[PDB]
Amino acid sequence: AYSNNSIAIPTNFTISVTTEILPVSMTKTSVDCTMYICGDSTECSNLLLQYGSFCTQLNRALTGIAVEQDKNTQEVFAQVKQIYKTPPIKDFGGFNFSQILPDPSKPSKRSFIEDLLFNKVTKFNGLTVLPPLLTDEMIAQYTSALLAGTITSGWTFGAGAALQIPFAMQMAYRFNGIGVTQNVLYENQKLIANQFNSAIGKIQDSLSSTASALGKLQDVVNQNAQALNTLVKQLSSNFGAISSVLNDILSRLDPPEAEVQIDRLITGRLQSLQTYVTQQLIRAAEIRASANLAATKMSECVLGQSKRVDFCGKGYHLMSFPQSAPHGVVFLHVTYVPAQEKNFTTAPAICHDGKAHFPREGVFVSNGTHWFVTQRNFYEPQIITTDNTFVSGNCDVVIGIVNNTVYDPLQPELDS
Amino acid sequence: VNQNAQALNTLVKQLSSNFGAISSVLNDILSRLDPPEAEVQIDRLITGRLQSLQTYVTQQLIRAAEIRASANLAATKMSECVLGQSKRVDFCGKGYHLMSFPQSAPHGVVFLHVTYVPAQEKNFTTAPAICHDGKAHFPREGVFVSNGTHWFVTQRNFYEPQIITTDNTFVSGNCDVVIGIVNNTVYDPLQPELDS
Amino acid sequence: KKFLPFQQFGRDIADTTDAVRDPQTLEILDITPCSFGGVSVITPGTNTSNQVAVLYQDVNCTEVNVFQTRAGCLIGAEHVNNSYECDIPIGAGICASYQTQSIIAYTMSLGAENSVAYSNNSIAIPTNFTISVTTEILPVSMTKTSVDCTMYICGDSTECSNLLL
Amino acid sequence: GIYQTSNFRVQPTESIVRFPNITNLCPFGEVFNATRFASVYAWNRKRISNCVADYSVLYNSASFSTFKCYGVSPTKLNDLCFTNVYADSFVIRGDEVR
Ligand SMILES: *[C@@H]1O[C@H](CO)[C@@H](O[C@@H]2O[C@H](CO)[C@@H](O)[C@H](O)[C@H]2NC(C)=O)[C@H](O)[C@H]1NC(C)=O
Ligand SMILES: *[C@@H]1O[C@H](CO)[C@@H](O[C@@H]2O[C@H](CO)[C@@H](O)[C@H](O)[C@H]2NC(C)=O)[C@H](O)[C@H]1NC(C)=O
Ligand SMILES: *[C@@H]1O[C@H](CO)[C@@H](O[C@@H]2O[C@H](CO)[C@@H](O)[C@H](O)[C@H]2NC(C)=O)[C@H](O)[C@H]1NC(C)=O
Ligand SMILES: *[C@@H]1O[C@H](CO)[C@@H](O)[C@H](O)[C@H]1NC(C)=O
Ligand SMILES: *[C@@H]1O[C@H](CO)[C@@H](O)[C@H](O)[C@H]1NC(C)=O
Ligand SMILES: *[C@@H]1O[C@H](CO)[C@@H](O)[C@H](O)[C@H]1NC(C)=O
Ligand SMILES: *[C@@H]1O[C@H](CO)[C@@H](O)[C@H](O)[C@H]1NC(C)=O
Ligand SMILES: *[C@@H]1O[C@H](CO)[C@@H](O)[C@H](O)[C@H]1NC(C)=O
Ligand SMILES: *[C@@H]1O[C@H](CO)[C@@H](O)[C@H](O)[C@H]1NC(C)=O
Ligand SMILES: *[C@@H]1O[C@H](CO)[C@@H](O)[C@H](O)[C@H]1NC(C)=O
Ligand SMILES: *[C@@H]1O[C@H](CO)[C@@H](O)[C@H](O)[C@H]1NC(C)=O
Ligand SMILES: *[C@@H]1O[C@H](CO)[C@@H](O)[C@H](O)[C@H]1NC(C)=O
Repeated sequence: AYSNNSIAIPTNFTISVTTEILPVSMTKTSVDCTMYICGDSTECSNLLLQYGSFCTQLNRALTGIAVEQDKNTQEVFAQVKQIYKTPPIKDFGGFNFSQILPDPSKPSKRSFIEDLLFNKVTKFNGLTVLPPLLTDEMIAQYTSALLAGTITSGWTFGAGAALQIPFAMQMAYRFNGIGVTQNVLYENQKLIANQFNSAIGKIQDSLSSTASALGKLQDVVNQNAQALNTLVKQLSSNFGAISSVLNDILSRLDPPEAEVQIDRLITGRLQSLQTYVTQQLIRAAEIRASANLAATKMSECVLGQSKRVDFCGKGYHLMSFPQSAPHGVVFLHVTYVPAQEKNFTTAPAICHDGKAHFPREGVFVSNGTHWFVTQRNFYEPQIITTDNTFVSGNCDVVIGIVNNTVYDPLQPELDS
Repeated sequence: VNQNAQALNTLVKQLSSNFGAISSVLNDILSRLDPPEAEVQIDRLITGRLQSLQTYVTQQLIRAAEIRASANLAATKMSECVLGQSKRVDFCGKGYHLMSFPQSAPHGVVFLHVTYVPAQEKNFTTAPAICHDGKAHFPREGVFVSNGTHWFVTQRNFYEPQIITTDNTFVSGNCDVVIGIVNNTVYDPLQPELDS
Repeated sequence: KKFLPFQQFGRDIADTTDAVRDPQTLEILDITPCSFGGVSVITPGTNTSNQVAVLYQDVNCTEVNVFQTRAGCLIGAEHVNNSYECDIPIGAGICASYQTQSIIAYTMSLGAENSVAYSNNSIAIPTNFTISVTTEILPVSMTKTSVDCTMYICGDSTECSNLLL
Repeated sequence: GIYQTSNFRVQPTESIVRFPNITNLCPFGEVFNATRFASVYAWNRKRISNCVADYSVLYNSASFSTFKCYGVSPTKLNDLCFTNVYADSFVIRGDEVR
């Protein structure tokens, strides 16, 4: 409903908690190539070492990935010098930070939300899986620290030491950071905590009802497992040899001529490792790109307040809370969304004593008879004054200027 | 630089492998054998070598995308950090960003980020608002604090207190709606200025 | 396993035989392949010591001054009840270092705890600052290599070159 | 650092071999020294079963002008075990053995 006289302004507002899921590392596979290609044959190994360095190169390549999956899980989570901890008294201005803070009752110090996530996500051929350097109990302590610092000290623990501040005063700096004035918190602080504690409830209802959101983590585990299972199945394939089983050929043929059969399998299997390692190197760069996006969100969104539009869900960003997940991270972004809005009238400038006035913050509106100046992102109509406005030019210069009377409180104070 | 050195050190050494042939040297086979078998030796060396290049070139193609993702990050820093100032927390060192100075390096770039870090700090009592006439006052910039005997308004990121005034505080509503509000005198400059 | 009377053996997805019937007794046997794993050597620099510890990956401390890590049976490193920054990573929270000398192994520290002096009525404000400079390094380019595929495979050889075409 | 250097592998402690514990010698002589061989257009064939098959007896025999393996090698025949053996039989000119 666009026109050159009309504006809509939010008269109400909704806090929304969103959820964003990123994968951060793969299953750290390694293989003994020689045991894959020619396991339990000194003669196959003698044939394979005519092909030289490929076995060593593939071992270096898969190791190069596994040593990076430790680095990704470190750079996303290990963004803090100290394991900050919350007080025993939950004096957070009315916010229930009990569902996302640690649960002290369980064997691993994970939250109520994290325990949903770990239950929404689901051998001898020289193949192996290496353990991650950080256990989920260590990741749950890093998310404990990052979250405990966020609640008790805002962004200030990103910059230096944690500077404590009351939670509804951190949230006043947050609101002020989106052009919505500190009093819009305090005039509604119980409503903001109601909307927030209710939205954290909707998150549990969503995550508990269905796994379907966690496709971004599950697709990674599924792709890792299908590529491993294909590397295993290709041991059974013939490649044009008289059996695929190396031990059949080692029973049935004498060395002078068995070597012409076995070369088929060595070449066939080696192409089936170079295929897997190539898939995993392209994949590990896909997961590297996501671990670097995750490290960039944890730096800018959690450890800060971002101004980057739609970078931390929809709405104007207040703060976000990290939660761990199996091979990934989950952000709960908390956003101010303008709700109820109506359109009336507006003007670019007003005229007083032939000079023209512009708002120091906010924008002029008329309710249909009178004129006010309101902060732009939430309806709060002030009397138009020489305190709420500043001056430039004269009435003849501006397109669309309106007629209005400005109140200066110095007039009554001199006149009295 | 080491990953590219290892890459060619292997690409060179893969010439010395037989891949199933009688010798690693192409001129030995062509000194030793006629076309009825020399071509059936040499097809082994091609099937080996050519797969050794399609391996190396794959590693360079994948690698170059890992370097391009750091050249694009470096160009995004030289855009936003050097030619500007960045509000993106911990993107340009630990701390608040002031400026950064770029330096060249062998196959690289180095940034000297200058950051403001809070280092010494005092605890203060605080309240979200103050009451005067039963009308409620809020900071325009900064935050209210008390030493315990007096109330001051001060900028959030460096302690520099000021006596609380109508020039430093805005008003909305009344003192019943705010939670944890306190009573204190607000200085109005205009009363001394009218009475003088 | 509940083998049916006609089954001479059973097999896994890899076509590897998991179980068999014996030709000289009416018995069905499971087959488990032999315990194996990576031998990883944990070392300081040879400038500083020739001592090493060895991690036999995924074996239970049996088949090889021994400690079980979840990564494997760790031989030659002293377990410590204190925790420190990581130095050499081992896996599943275990890290090792060369300290007063021998190799020690420990669950790694995340850094000091620092519980926050929070209350609904108190704030910390910086009275003073340090301006701090930090270096940050990024690679930008590789060496611009090129390779003559023809010369790499068939150097000086028309014989080869005719086979590569 | 930590370096992956080799692979540890438990070796076999003992060696076991098992076959169906019996003793009948196979009917190879009834084929290779038969009183009569068939015409090739109506080639004969015997199924060899339920027996220990010593192939060394045949492989060493100078009476064979050719003895030529394709799916196995001759010295391996005594190591191998079978579900069925079929010996097809006929008489051709010595040139057409190729
Ligand atoms: C925050 O909200 C949770 C509910 O989401 C509260 O936990 C419940 O506490 C009641 C008793 O007061 C129990 O009957 C429920 O079974 C609890 N819920 C669950 C899912 O365990 C929690 O006490 C609230 N905390 C604060 C500080 O208000
Ligand atoms: C807004 O009000 C001003 C008066 O404050 C109007 O200005 C007058 O316009 C008439 C002609 O229409 C002149 O004769 C007067 O001398 C003007 N007075 C002044 C003080 O300028 C102005 O025209 C009105 N504009 C609209 C859009 O209604
Ligand atoms: C809080 O700060 C005020 C000053 O802003 C301190 O009061 C002053 O104390 C000095 C030293 O005795 C006197 O010379 C000033 O005249 C006092 N000023 C006022 C306005 O009284 C006060 O003592 C400080 N409180 C605490 C607990 O340190
Ligand atoms: C502004 O929105 C209201 C609905 O709230 C609608 O009735 C009105 O026509 C709109 N105005 C314009 C100019 O489109
Ligand atoms: C905003 O609207 C909601 C209904 O969605 C209501 O519960 C809340 O009290 C309203 N807030 C204000 C400040 O009017
Ligand atoms: C803030 O007060 C607490 C009280 O327990 C104290 O331990 C802490 O060191 C104080 N902070 C500073 C910066 O002095
Ligand atoms: C702060 O918390 C205490 C309880 O420790 C309570 O008595 C006091 O009224 C609260 N003040 C505010 C402003 O919330
Ligand atoms: C193997 O020998 C034992 C002992 O004589 C006999 O009971 C068993 O049936 C034999 N097995 C076979 C398959 O002949
Ligand atoms: C090892 O390095 C130290 C420097 O930390 C040096 O002083 C010492 O001489 C070096 N030793 C050897 C054998 O290189
Ligand atoms: C191997 O370790 C497991 C650990 O759960 C233990 O239960 C088992 O008894 C151990 N076996 C031996 C032979 O030490
Ligand atoms: C570590 O300390 C505990 C006591 O808390 C003791 O029982 C244990 O034996 C000690 N372990 C070592 C390796 O010194
Ligand atoms: C057939 O008889 C000859 C002796 O005349 C003997 O040497 C040969 O081994 C016999 N062949 C077989 C298959 O037993």
